[PDB]
Amino acid sequence: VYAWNRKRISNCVADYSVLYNFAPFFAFKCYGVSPTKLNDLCFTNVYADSFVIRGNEVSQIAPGQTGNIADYNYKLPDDFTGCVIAWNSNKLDSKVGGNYNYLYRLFRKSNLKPFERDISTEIYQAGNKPCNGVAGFNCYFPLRSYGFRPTYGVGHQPYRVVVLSFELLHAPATVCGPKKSTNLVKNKCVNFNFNGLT
Amino acid sequence: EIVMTQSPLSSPVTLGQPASISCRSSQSLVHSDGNTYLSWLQQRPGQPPRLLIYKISNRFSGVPDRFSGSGAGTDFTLKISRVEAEDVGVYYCTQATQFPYTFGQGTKVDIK
Amino acid sequence: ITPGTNTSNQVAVLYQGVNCTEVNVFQTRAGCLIGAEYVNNSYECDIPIGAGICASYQSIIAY
Amino acid sequence: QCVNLITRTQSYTNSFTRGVYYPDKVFRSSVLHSTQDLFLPFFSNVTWFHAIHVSRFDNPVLPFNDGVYFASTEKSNIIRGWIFGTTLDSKTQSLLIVNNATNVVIKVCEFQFCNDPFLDVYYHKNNKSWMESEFRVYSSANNCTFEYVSQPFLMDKNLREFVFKNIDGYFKIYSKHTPINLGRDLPQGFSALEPLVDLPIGINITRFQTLLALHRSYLSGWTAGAAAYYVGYLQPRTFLLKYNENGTITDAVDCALDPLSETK
Amino acid sequence: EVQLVESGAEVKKPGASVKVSCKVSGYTLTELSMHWVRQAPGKGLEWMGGFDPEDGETMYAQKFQGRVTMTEDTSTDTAYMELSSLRSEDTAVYYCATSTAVAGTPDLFDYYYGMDVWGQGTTVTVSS
Ligand SMILES: *[C@@H]1O[C@H](CO)[C@@H](O[C@@H]2O[C@H](CO)[C@@H](O)[C@H](O)[C@H]2NC(C)=O)[C@H](O)[C@H]1NC(C)=O
Ligand SMILES: *[C@@H]1O[C@H](CO)[C@@H](O)[C@H](O)[C@H]1NC(C)=O
Ligand SMILES: *[C@@H]1O[C@H](CO)[C@@H](O)[C@H](O)[C@H]1NC(C)=O
Ligand SMILES: *[C@@H]1O[C@H](CO)[C@@H](O)[C@H](O)[C@H]1NC(C)=O
Ligand SMILES: *[C@@H]1O[C@H](CO)[C@@H](O)[C@H](O)[C@H]1NC(C)=O
Repeated sequence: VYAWNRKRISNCVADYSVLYNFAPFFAFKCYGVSPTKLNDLCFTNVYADSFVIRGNEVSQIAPGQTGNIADYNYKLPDDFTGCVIAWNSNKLDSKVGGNYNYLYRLFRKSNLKPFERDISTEIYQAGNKPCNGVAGFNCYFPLRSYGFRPTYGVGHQPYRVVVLSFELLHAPATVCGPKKSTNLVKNKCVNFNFNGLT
Repeated sequence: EIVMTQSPLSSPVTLGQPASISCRSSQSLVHSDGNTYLSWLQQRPGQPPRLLIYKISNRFSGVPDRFSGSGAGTDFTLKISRVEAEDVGVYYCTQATQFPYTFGQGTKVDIK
Repeated sequence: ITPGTNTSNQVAVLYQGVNCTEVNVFQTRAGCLIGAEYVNNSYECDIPIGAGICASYQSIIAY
Repeated sequence: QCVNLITRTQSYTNSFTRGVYYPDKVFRSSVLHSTQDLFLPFFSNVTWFHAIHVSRFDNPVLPFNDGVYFASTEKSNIIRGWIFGTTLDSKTQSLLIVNNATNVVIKVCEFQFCNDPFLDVYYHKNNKSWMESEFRVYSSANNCTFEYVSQPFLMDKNLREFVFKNIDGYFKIYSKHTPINLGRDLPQGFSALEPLVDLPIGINITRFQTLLALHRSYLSGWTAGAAAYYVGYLQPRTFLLKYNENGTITDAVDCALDPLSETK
Repeated sequence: EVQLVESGAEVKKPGASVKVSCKVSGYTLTELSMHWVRQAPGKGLEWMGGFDPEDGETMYAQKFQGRVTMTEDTSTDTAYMELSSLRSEDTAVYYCATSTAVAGTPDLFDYYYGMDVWGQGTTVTVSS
């Protein structure tokens, strides 16, 4: 979650129906766009930001939400539009001996900016005594591992979160719907759909 | 192969007097770039030769103003205006226009 | 307070209802006027400031 | 191959009314449009830098703040790009824009940048050509995340103006080339900056560097060079823009510079 | 300014290859034409071979072809020379010389030939 993977989507035509055709996604939550209206729009500035968090922290990946990963690992802007996709990954991202590959920044001095990634592995001074780069009394490492085990129930199983981010109408669109184009007609009263502008 | 002649082989020169050394080439050293390419080197015993002059008259860095060069075509002269105790050694004229690179037999200059 | 931009780019600033110690400085009952000098000579009102005070362009004067 | 090689002096001048750019991607004709954005304030303190090489570390690092207005009357062959980042080493992300005579090439990698970075040109006898080297810009480039090659924007008296903004992940570059009749380098009047390149970067930028081309002597290992460039800083501030009948921003008022401006 | 350094002197039985090195400092070797010269004691000094900016890369003497081979390591910025089939007359002081490949600015540059900077010689001794 502190080193979340950010992928650009551009210069493609997107079929969102195949996401519905095969879907193990338990949480499918879109904020500024209706889920059935993705095929009816053109987009650019499209991103997929992927990380793995806890089952109870999937509510914290939202504009204006409260958490440790919300302010120290990944912050969304208040005018964010897009969709959050959260699904359980107990079959793949969990081990019976304990999957400790996924870490979170528990401690930091100040909150992050929106769409900001922090990978600095520096110590945090949690008390009045300075730590001087050595852990000890009131000195803890910021990056801590999750204790992901498959024997636990839902809500503590590891959940993969992918955040799709867009822009609307302010930029030339490169990701569009699957419709075919129509021939142009001049001087005649028609209703038109130019890149999602109707 | 360009063959050259150095003159004279040994020149006994007194302190302070200018001395002239003639380099003659059997082939014309004009190049397609336009500038003729002659280099004069001075060698001391126990010392590798260093570049005294490049392209007839143009000075190398660290070379004093006591040396002059003149001539063109196939006839070149190197003149030493003042001869001191550091001027003893063997002088060489060489060409860099036509391969292979060939060097003169050298001229030995002493004090007495 | 301005004349026309065809006339000049000089302006005066009226801080309304504010004494001049809490901000060419003149104290009016309307407020504190900055950038206009007070003239004892009286003229017809050109730009109304208030409380009997008016402004005009001649620099910007207040009277 | 990092050497501390370039010295720099600075002076202070007036921005006048430069630094205006188009705030969005919308044509507007014969309107008065008020927008609040990161603008260069009018008549502001703009630092004139003279970067000198003659044949110690005297090239200090400038903060980025909220955005940078960049200007240069000097030609396009010595000044050849910019560096952006926070620490400029392998621990953090780093962004490099390099212009050369055919194209422009942009990286976002983890560059291990030198203290005095410069592109140096030299002749290669195997390639038999004058080629450019970035080995004095940086020592290494690993874990590289972004690459973008496009048509160049430093081509050929000619004042070149750029606006760099770092907003919510995108690095926005605005540019303009204006033929300035011999006189004051920062001229009067309005030259609006068209939106040139919007880069998908998404890194932290608080410090920047400007990249110089240095020539080997072949006659104090580098040929002596000189560069003059103006740097100003953008502020979150409200402008009112005049769009004429051809859609060009021909005039503007900055609202806080003067009370009369605020009335406008 | 180009600085040239050499390797140590050697003595070898005839019939084996000789590895003679010249290391360049101050400049990298890709900007420099590289040449090699022999000097016998009591004789005039003549040429192994050297680089050619145009119409080829490396040129050799006509009497020394087939024995001298020339390598350049760009990573260590070194020039190595190998010479096989040693003879009893090969006891000589070997000089490595260099010069700039071009001259002038990038817009106006001309090809250069010559031997400007010379290094210290290495003594090649062929004996029993
Ligand atoms: C200008 O910069 C570009 C970008 O690096 C150079 O183009 C590359 O040149 C190398 C040669 O080693 C090729 O391997 C790459 O494929 C080229 N990339 C592209 C996108 O063309 C170009 O050579 C530079 N020009 C000069 C004169 O230095
Ligand atoms: C960006 O970098 C600066 C200096 O390196 C630092 O002060 C700032 O905290 C960084 N931003 C974030 C969100 O950490
Ligand atoms: C610009 O700032 C300097 C101090 O950094 C100051 O001395 C100078 O007067 C300023 N310029 C103007 C026009 O106020
Ligand atoms: C960066 O590179 C180093 C060494 O190549 C490697 O150990 C490290 O895992 C890399 N980090 C990332 C995020 O790729
Ligand atoms: C606007 O466009 C017209 C038509 O091309 C041109 O004649 C005119 O010079 C342009 N500029 C202004 C300021 O009208």
